Amino acid sequence: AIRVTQSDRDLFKHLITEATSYVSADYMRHANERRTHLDEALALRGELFG
Amino acid sequence: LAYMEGGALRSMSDKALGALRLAVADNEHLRDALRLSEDPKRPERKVQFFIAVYQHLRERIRQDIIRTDDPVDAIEQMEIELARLTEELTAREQKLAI
Amino acid sequence: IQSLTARAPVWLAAQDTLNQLCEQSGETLASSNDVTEYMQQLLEREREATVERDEVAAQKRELEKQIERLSQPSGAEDSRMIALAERFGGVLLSEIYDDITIDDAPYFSALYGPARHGIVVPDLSLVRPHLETLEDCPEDLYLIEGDPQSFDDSVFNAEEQTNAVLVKSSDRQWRYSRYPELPLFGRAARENRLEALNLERDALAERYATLSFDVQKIQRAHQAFSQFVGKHLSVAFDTDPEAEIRE
Amino acid sequence: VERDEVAAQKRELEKQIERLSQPSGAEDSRMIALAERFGGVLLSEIYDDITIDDAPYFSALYGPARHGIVVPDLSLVRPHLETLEDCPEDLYLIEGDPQSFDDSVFNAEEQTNAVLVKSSDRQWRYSRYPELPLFGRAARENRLEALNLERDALAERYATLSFDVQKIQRAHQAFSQFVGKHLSVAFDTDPEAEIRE
Repeated sequence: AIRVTQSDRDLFKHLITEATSYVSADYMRHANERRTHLDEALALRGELFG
Repeated sequence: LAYMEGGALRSMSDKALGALRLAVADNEHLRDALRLSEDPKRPERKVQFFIAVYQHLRERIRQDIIRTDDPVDAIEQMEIELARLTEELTAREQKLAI
Repeated sequence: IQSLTARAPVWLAAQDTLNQLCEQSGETLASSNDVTEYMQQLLEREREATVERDEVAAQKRELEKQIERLSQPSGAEDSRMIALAERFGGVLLSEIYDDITIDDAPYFSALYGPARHGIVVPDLSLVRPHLETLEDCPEDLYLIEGDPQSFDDSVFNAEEQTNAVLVKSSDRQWRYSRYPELPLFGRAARENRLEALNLERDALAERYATLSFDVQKIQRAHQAFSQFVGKHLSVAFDTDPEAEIRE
Repeated sequence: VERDEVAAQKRELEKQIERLSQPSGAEDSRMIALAERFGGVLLSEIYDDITIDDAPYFSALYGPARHGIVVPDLSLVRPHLETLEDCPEDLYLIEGDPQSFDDSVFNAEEQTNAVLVKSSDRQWRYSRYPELPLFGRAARENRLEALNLERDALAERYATLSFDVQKIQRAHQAFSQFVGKHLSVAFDTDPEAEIRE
């Protein structure tokens, strides 16, 4: 039993970690890109109007 | 992660993908999804890959001994099982027979 | 803004770990002192669950020992008795009465009393030289003389009474035995009773499994909180930087 | 955890000592009632004062019959026998003078650390020397005191562990307060130099 459960735990713990990091990092990078786009739009808008 | 520059984020993403390629080598469904995920112009594909991974894990939980549907929560139960089984392994030594 | 920005990521990591930790528990934490008092409640639950675990363990040990006494070969004080049975030209009495029915089993068990598990040896003088060597034996060994193959009822001054038996063991000595239930002799249905005991012990094993699992859960919860405070208090429960940066 | 462990063992010892109900080492009161119901006396009560040196020998000699009533008549029991239901499942009775109890009929022969008794026709019984014999009790106060010594050792160990835990908790509270009120400035440099600049 200890052998089987050891294998299952190792598989779960490694695969879940890699999937989570790979997905979440890209998700946050998109969030930051959108923030940068909004900041650029507002800055250029402001100085253009003024 | 909100307080980091994009270069570090990309470094982590790339190294994670490097690990994933090896982890997912044998499976085909997950391999197809991961393949589809790497075009930057279609973000939802990555979350779809994540959903595929979670569903695939949920089928393998073996609920005979476990009940949580979320795998991340199932890790703690595997840890508890390891501790308990290692404790049961200790000794009895009442050995005497014909 | 620079100070707040440098401080922010640490506070955010700490908050994520804290939220995960308290959500994992039933109670919600709000301060250092609160976390400490929760530590104490966790210790109390440890030391209660452990007591129930140990008590059930004691019952399980008793059950296995009881089952084991009824096992083999003809359930008896088997540790030494089998060797003691062959080292003399004799046969174990309980083995001679292996086949007796359930109706006569209580009668015979009352009749033979402590001597149920003695050995039959037809001379009892051939043991006299061997006897001095017996340093490894039950504290009270019983020997009977008769034909092991067709052993006649040992001459007892026996007398049947209502649900009991009277016997004169010696001049100026009498023994009075009340009919027991589920006796030694008749080791055909005594397997029936050990079957009942197996059914009983299954439940104890199951319950003990659950209790041990619970104790391990509590111990790991304490480990998690200790790890947390080791890595976390420097910024725990501080004010949110997102708000102040926005301001 | 350790102080709880010691408390559990001390409970076990206290339970064992409590099991020495009366006078020092429990004796079944039901047997006293039975000895009252028939003219006679409990055998252990007759030999409760014999020397500790010979006590194991006597206990080996009597075997299961150690707990029994000395009834010199045996005529009172037989009519009352079918009336006995609360009695111990294996009741033992012996005939002799309770006041001056002559040696019971045993064809007893003494072996190295053991006794051999020809109980009946075609029956011998063999027994080895035990400890804590039922006879020669003399209250066996020395065993009660040995158990008391063990119990007091456990109590002392428990006391030390409780004291230690109290110390540790006090240190913990001190640190909690410190990080509650000085952590923000802990390990920083002296501001006087900067003020001078």
